[PDB]
Amino acid sequence: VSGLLMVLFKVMTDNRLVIVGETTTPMSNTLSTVVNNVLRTTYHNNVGVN
Amino acid sequence: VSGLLMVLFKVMTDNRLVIVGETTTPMSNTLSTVVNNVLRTTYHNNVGVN
Amino acid sequence: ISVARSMRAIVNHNEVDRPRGAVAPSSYEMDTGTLSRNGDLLYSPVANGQVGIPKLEVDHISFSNVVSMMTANIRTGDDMAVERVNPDDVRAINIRNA
Amino acid sequence: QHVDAESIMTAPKGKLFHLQFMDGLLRPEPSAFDPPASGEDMRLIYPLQPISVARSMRAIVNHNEVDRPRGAVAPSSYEMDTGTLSRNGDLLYSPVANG
Amino acid sequence: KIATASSARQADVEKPADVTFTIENV
Amino acid sequence: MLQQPTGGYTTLEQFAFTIRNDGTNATPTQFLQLLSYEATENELVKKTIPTPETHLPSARNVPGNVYIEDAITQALFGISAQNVNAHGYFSRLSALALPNTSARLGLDGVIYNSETINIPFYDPAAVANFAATYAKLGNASTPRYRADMIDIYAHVGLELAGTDAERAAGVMPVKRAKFDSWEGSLISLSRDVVNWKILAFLIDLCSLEGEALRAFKTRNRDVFRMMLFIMSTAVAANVVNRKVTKRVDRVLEYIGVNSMRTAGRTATITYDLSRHEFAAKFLQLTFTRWNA
Amino acid sequence: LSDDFKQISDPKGYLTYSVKYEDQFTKKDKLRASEADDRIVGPTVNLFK
Repeated sequence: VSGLLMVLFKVMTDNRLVIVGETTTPMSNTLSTVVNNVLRTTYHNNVGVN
Repeated sequence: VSGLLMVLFKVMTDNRLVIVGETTTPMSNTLSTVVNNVLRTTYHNNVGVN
Repeated sequence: ISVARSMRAIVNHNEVDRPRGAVAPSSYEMDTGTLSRNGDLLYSPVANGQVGIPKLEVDHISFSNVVSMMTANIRTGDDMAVERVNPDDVRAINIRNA
Repeated sequence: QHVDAESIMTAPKGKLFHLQFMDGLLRPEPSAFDPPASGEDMRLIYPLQPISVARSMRAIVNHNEVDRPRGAVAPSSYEMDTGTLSRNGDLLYSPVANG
Repeated sequence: KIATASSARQADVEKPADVTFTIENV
Repeated sequence: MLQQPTGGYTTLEQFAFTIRNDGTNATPTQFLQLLSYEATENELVKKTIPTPETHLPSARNVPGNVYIEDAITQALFGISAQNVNAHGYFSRLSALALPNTSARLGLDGVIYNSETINIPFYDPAAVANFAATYAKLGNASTPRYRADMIDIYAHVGLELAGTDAERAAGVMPVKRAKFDSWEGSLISLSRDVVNWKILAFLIDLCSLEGEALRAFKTRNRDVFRMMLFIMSTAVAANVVNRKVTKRVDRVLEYIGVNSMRTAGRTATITYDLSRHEFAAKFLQLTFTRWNA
Repeated sequence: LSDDFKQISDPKGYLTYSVKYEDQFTKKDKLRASEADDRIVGPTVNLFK
C-alpha cells in the first residue's frame, strides 16, 4: 500500500516537460512500406518499443 | 571590359571535347523514386549540382 | 496471476500454427489515437460514426500516445534584466493613498 | 570594408569602388529580454540599380517550419529545364505548351 | 549444452534537454 | 489569363475561403456564428478614416518573382512575420498599377515580370485597379504616411461584433468576444486564414463597381470579418480560457481596441510595431474601399 | 595526328554556383538518404544546405 502511495505521489509530482530529442527523417524508400505507413516523417532516434 | 574580352576570347578558343568519365548505373530500387524519375540509367559519378 | 502479462509464447507451433495459450498484445497497446479537443488522449474511433474514447477513461494500457513537446530547450539563457531606479529623496516619497 | 563619405565624394573617376551590401534577411529575431536600443542604426550608401543580378537563390531556411521567409528566392525553372538537342544540335528548352 | 533462460526490459534514456545554440527558422 | 467573372474572382470555387473548426472544414460565416459578445462600459465611436495618400512607391525594377499574396497574408495573419515593410515587393506592386506593364499577377499570387504564358494570371486591368490602391501598403512605414493604429480598430470592431443597428449608429459598446473552442483555436484559425488566396478578394474589391461590388460586399462580408477577427486577436489586450461545464470558452478582450501589444504570447499571433504599421495601413485602404 | 581538341572527362562549366551560409541555422532533424541517392543528390544537398 505504501508503494502505491509513493507511486501516486511520485506521479502527482512529475513536473517533466518534454523537449524534442535527436530525430531522424528517413526517406520513404529506405524503409519497408509497412514501417513507412506508421512513420510520420520524423521520429526520435530513441524509439521505444511497441 | 578587358575581363569580358578575355572571357569572350577564352570561350572562343575552348577546344574541349568531352569523353565519358566514370559512371554509375544505380538499380532503381536503390534510389528514392523522385530521384529515379530524373536519372536515366547511368550518370557521371561526378554529378555537378542542380 | 498473469494480470501484467501482455504477450506469451513468442514462438511458432509448427511454423504457422499458434501454440495453445499463446497471447497476442491487446489492440489498445497499439491504438495511438489522437489528442482530444481539450488535449486528453483518445483511442481511435471504433465505428466511423462514434467519437474516440479517452484513454484514461478505460482500464486498458496504451503504449503509443501523442505527446506534445517543445522543439528545443526553453532555457535560451536570455534571462530578464531590469533597470531599477531608486527614489531621489526619501522624505519626498508618498506613502499615502493606498 | 568601409567607405567614408569623403572617399566616395573624391575618389578618382574611372576607379572601381568595391561596396558591400548586407542581405539581413537571415538575421534571427531578438530575445524578448534584450535591452531596448535607445539609439538608431543609420545608412548612407545605396545602389541605383538592382545588385543581386547573379542571385539564383535566397534564404534557404524555413520561416516557422512551413512558411517562406519574405524575400526568399527560388531557383528559376530554367535552371532545371534540360530539354533537348535541336534537329541540328543546338540546346533547347522543353516545349511550354504541348503544341 | 544446457537449456537456459534470460530476461530483458526496455532501457531508460531520459536525458535533460540539450542546450543547442543553432536555430531552425529565421 | 483568367477573365474576371461578373461577380468577381471570389465566385470561382478555386478561390473559396474556408477555415477548419476544431479541424473540420467550414465557411467563415459559420465560425462567426460561434462568436458571442459581452459588452463593457467603454464605447467605440468610429472616427472618419483619413483618405489614403495619393503617392505610390516608385515602380522600380527588381530581380526575381515577388510573392505578394504570401507577403500580405503573412504580414496580417502569419506567426512572427518578418520584413513586412521591406519596400521591394511593393515597388513591384506599383509596377502592376501601370497602364501597359509587362508584369503579371499569377493566381499563385506571385508577381512575374516576364509574360510567362504557362502560368495563369488575373486580368491586367483588374490587377491595375488593385495595385493602384494596395501598393500604398508600401509606404506603411514612412512617417509621412503612417496610418492611425488605434482609432481604425473601432471600424474593425464595428465590422466584426457590431449589430446592424450599431453599424448604422457608428458606435458600439467595447466588447469581449468568446466562443466554445479547441486548443490553439486562434493560432489554427490564423493558419487557416494565412492560406487564403486573398488577392482574389482584394482584386474583386477594387475592380468591381456598382451592383456587382455591392453583391460582392454582402457575399464576402463574413470573409472580411474573419480577417478582421484574426487581426483583432493579434491586437486584443488579453486572451484567456474559461472552463465551463467541461468545455473551454476562449475569451478575447477587447474587440475593436488595439492594445499595441508587441510581445508574443501563446494564445494568438502578435504584431511587432512594423506589423502594426502594416495592418493599420492595410485597414486604412481596405476600409476606405469597403465603405464607399 | 594534329591535336585539334582537348579531350577531357567530367567537364567544368563557364558558370558555377557560389553560396554564402549563415552557419547558426541548422535543421534539428537529420535526413537519412540511401547511399545511392546521396551519391547522386549529395553534392547538391551539401552546397544548398
